[PDB]
Amino acid sequence: AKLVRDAFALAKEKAPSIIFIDELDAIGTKRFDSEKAGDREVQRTMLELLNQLDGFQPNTQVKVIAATNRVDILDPALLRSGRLDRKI
Amino acid sequence: MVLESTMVCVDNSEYMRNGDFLPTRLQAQQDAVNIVCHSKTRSNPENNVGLITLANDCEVLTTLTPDTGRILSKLHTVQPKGKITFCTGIRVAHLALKHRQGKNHKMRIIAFVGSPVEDNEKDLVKLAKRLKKEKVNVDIINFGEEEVNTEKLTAFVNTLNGKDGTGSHLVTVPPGPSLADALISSPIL
Amino acid sequence: CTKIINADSEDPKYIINVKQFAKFVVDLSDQVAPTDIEEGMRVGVDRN
Amino acid sequence: LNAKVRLLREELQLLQEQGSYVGEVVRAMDKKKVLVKVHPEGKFVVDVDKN
Amino acid sequence: SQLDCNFLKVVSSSIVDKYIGESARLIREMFNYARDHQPCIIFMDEID
Amino acid sequence: KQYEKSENDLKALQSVGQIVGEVLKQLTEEKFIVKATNGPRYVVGCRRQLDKSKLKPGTRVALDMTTLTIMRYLPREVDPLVYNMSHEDPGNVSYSEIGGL
Amino acid sequence: AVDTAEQVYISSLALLKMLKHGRAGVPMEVMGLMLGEFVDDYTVRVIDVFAMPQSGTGVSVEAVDPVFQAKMLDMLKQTGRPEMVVGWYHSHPGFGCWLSGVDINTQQSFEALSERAVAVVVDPIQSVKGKVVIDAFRLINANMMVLGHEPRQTTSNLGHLNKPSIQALIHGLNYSITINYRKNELEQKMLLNLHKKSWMEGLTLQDYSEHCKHNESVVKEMLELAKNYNKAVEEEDKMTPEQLAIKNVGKQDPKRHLEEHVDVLMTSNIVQCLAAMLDTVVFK
Amino acid sequence: AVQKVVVHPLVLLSVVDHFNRIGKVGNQKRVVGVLLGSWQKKVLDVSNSFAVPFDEDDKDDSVWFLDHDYLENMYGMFKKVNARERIVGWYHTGPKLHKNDIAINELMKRYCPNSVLVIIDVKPKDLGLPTEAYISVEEVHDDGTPTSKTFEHVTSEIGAEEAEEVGVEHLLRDIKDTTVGTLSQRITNQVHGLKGLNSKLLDIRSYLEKVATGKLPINHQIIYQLQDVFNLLPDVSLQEFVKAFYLKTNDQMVVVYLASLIRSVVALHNLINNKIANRDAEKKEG
Amino acid sequence: TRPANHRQLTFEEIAKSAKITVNEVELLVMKALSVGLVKGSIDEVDKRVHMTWVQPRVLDLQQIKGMKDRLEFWCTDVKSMEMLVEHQAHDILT
Amino acid sequence: EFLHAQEEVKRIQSIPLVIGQFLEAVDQNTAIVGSTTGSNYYVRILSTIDRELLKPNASVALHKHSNALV
Amino acid sequence: LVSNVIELLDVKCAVIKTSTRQTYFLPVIGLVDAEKLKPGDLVGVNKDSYLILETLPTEYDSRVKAME
Ligand SMILES: [Zn+2]
Repeated sequence: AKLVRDAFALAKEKAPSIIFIDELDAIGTKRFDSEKAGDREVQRTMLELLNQLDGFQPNTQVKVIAATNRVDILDPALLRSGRLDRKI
Repeated sequence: MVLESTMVCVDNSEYMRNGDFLPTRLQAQQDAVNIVCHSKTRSNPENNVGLITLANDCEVLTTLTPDTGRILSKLHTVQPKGKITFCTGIRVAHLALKHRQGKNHKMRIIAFVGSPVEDNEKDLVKLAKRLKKEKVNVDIINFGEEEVNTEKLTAFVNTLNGKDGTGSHLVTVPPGPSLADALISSPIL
Repeated sequence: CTKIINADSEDPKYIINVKQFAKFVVDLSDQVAPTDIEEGMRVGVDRN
Repeated sequence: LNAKVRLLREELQLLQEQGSYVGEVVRAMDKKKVLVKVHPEGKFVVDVDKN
Repeated sequence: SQLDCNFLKVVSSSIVDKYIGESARLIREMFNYARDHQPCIIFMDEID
Repeated sequence: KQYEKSENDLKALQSVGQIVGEVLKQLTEEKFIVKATNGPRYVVGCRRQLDKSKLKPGTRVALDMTTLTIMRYLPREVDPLVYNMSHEDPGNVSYSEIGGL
Repeated sequence: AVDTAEQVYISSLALLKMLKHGRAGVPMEVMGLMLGEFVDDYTVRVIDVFAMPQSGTGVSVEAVDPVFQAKMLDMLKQTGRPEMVVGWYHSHPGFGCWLSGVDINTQQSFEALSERAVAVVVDPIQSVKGKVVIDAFRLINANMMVLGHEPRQTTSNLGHLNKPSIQALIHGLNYSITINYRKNELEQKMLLNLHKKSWMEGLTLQDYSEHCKHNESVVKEMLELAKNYNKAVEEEDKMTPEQLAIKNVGKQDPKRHLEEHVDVLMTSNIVQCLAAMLDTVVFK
Repeated sequence: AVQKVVVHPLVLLSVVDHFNRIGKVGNQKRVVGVLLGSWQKKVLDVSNSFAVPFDEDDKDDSVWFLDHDYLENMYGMFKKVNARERIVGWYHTGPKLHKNDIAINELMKRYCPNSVLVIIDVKPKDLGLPTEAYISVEEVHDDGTPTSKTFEHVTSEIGAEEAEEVGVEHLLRDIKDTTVGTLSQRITNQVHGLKGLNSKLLDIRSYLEKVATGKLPINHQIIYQLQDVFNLLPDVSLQEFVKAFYLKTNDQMVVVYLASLIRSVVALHNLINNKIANRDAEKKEG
Repeated sequence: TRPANHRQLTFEEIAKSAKITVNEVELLVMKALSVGLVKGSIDEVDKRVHMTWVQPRVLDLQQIKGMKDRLEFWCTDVKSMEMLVEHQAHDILT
Repeated sequence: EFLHAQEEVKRIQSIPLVIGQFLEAVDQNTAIVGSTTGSNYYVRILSTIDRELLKPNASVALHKHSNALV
Repeated sequence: LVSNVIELLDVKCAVIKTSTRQTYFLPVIGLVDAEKLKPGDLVGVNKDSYLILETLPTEYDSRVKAME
């Protein structure tokens, strides 16, 4: 959580830059969960990243692009509307 | 050097608003102050000072202290409104002096008797009959209003002495609005 | 043992992350000159 | 009634002494030394009482 | 446009669980949510 | 003004703080089982004045650090999480931006 | 030059102030200097104690800041007495009643200032309900090596009851100065049921509708106790009486459910009648 | 405007210590100081106290000295030691509230807007008056009275604070007047309550005698405008009670028949078993 | 003026002391209650009325003698009952 | 004395307490109990407590400085 | 003990987490101020009292620092 919070941080700082989240297939996986939830922290991290992406208006200029070798497993939320939307 | 403390009875009476020595009278009680005792600490820096009002049965505005800022600050707000009180006023100062530290310090009450008093004839029994056995010293300052020479007040020092006493003196500076040099030079103290 | 995530320049205060316990703000003991202590190196923080 | 003032009194003193810990022993070392394993913490080389 | 104005309730997927208890809990949570305001209408799309 | 801002500054340098925990049940009229965010559970009650209000089997109370009697209410936190499915926007939409339907 | 079984007398107000100051700041640690009189070679008495604002890294030699130490002891004599500083509050919230190396370093200077001063340790957390963990300590002399076993002596007199505690053994130990609380008769006249007596509330009849419900609630289960008593009275028919009558569990009836109930019913139903009839004639 | 005032047991010990300390060097028979508390609501929990030099002149009982400088200095040090205490009034002994009461209240009102003075004695226990609380409200008058000092009374009760209740528990640990010995204690409570009612009624009688003899002014306004009404409901229902006091029989049924029967049967069984055991033992011994 | 025991008075008394009609008496008592000078109750079939007070008035020295006497009798009775309880219960009081 | 003693024993089951689990039982007056901490302890058991409600597992309180089944 | 503020209430209040995962409410905000604050900002706290001493300058852990 701290890693991601900071990562989207220091982006407003040094305002001009673009972030590339490689191997996005791992940090975010389809919304499977454990009844114990002890090993569900990665879901918290992914939700934090999603929140950061949501809290972003085109007035600010820090772009984000990422690659996923298997688009199949990516959580069908990181593609909703205003988070990663353009596909190449 | 100084074998004495200091307490003052700064008048507050309703009559205190008058042009008789300067601006509005009391403006002069304040006058010595800045010397009313400024001179007293012009002595070894171990003297003690005080303050006591005398209207509306009189309160106390300063507890014996080798400081002067407090006494000046309280003096700034001494609005005169009320009938003067005595006897009781002097006994309050006497008790306060008894609660003095550094027993080596002797006692001294400088009475700024301004507006007229209502004291009866034989007030001496309580006014002075004690200071001997209590080895106290009282000074009287007559802010004008010297009605028929105020022999009533003069009798206080009269009861004083008996052989030696009077403190410095019961100096009644003339109603001439000269100044406080009369309370600055006149007081050899 | 503990790492240092910052060393306030011209301000003797340091910030350290011990390992699993928590973070903290630490003062540098007189026995060690500040120059000998840098950002990222492992410091020997004491108890108490 | 003196019995009651003891069967119920001594119980209080012997109810205010710090409890015990539960552990699993492993490989009793040389006599007068053992290796227990506490639940949250690690293995301690505890002693052995006289009883 | 009607006097509801409260439409949104983005889809409905979180009510999926492995026992009826968690679904009952989530549905009463949302029902109370709807009871919070004027007539609330719950979008139910996004199902597979 | 500086002295004023300093007096309260030093005065507040006495408070000790509570522990944030969520009540679970209602044992008695003066015994409520309370948990803590860290995880350990305890048994405590109101202090001497709390309205003893609803305090349903879920709510935020800041227990004391010595006696642990419940001290104060506290609304839900809703930390950024699955806890924020609420987007009721009442009335800012019309057929003015329809797709022809 | 040698200690003994010596008694330290702390005043009732002193104890109360110790406990209040300790609990006010339980999460932290507090410090408070003690004033008292050095009665005699085996009697150190403290009449009252005063607290020192919680400053510094904790209990240390900083609590003796002269600016604050002088001015209180001063003004205090103006009204009352000068009882010379004799000891210190100190306080260990959850650490038993031990003294640590820093505490020893502190008390070393106080010992230097005095010759027999004492260090108190009042536990504000463990001591609750009906427990007082106030234990008094002194610094064993640096000449430990070989000497008469401890400076305790204990040869002068046998006062030694309340032998050493548990934790102090684990931590630094071997003094444990014995402590005896003085209580003036007046000081306990108040602080008595003056704290809770009743005032005039004995002549209250108790909610009558409530009484007639409590009585039924109790008698109805007295019936069940009676059924159980019958059942247990058919028992003891020479099968294994000696062993069985003692091995039968279940709160044997006429000891916890048929005797206590009768005793409570009697008291309630009699006090109610007495109050009722007393008021029937007190008021006309 | 206070509904009640609660005193922490530390303050009473404070006053007692003050009286002892002075009177061991004093003969004025009056210790007076200013206390501190927390005016949290209508209730005011005075939780600590200090001392202040005070000398009074027996002549006219109107020359004295309270060292307000001592007031500020003491309060400053106590504030450094703890910031949660606010000066809320003063305290003094000598149930004879002396003349310089309103005067001192005026002097001390320059440190509080609603100062309340609670008087603490150092002696009586027969009745339950350990302290009483007074307030200085100068409401001019009603009806046709002139103005005056007009001190007023606030109800008071001695309270407690955890970590100090423990202190008092230990400090006493001998009388322990709790529910211990409940039946005996209840009877003693009924006796004590009757004695207290006797004492209160006697006080009323003395005041009535003094007012009727003309020594003191008739306080028609409030003193007896309530005594008359109190005299007006000394319950006199003595016609239907003859049948409304069969609830006494309802209690008596239980409290006599059931309890006596149970205890009698239990005692019989206990005697039976004890005698059987001892007889068998003696027979088998030889 | 009634001696606090037979407070139940009859409409004849109210009429003879109030020169008002027998019929009007009930209305007069109802008005008194409504204004709030007494807090008794009104009944008819028994031809009586029940009072109970919360509005006391001023008095004079002679009227204080009755109050003093009532208090003295009450104090004597209370002392007697206290002494009876103390003496009889002396076995179990301590 | 006995009445005071009964009051004192009763005064042990009040105040703040810490919840634990009755893992298993040993000789009377003693048992082993879990904990909200998760560091299963060894405890002494108050005699006045019941015996038919001590299920193989259950929610029980413990003294903070004693961890005793109260 | 570094920490952050999470749910400023003002009922003038605070809700502090710590590096020890200890969610504790605060009676009064730190000796700092009610404006120099925001939902999340490294501010130090005392070892036991848990007040809010001087705030801190945002500093990034090496793991994220070594990514430009
Ligand atoms: Zn220590």
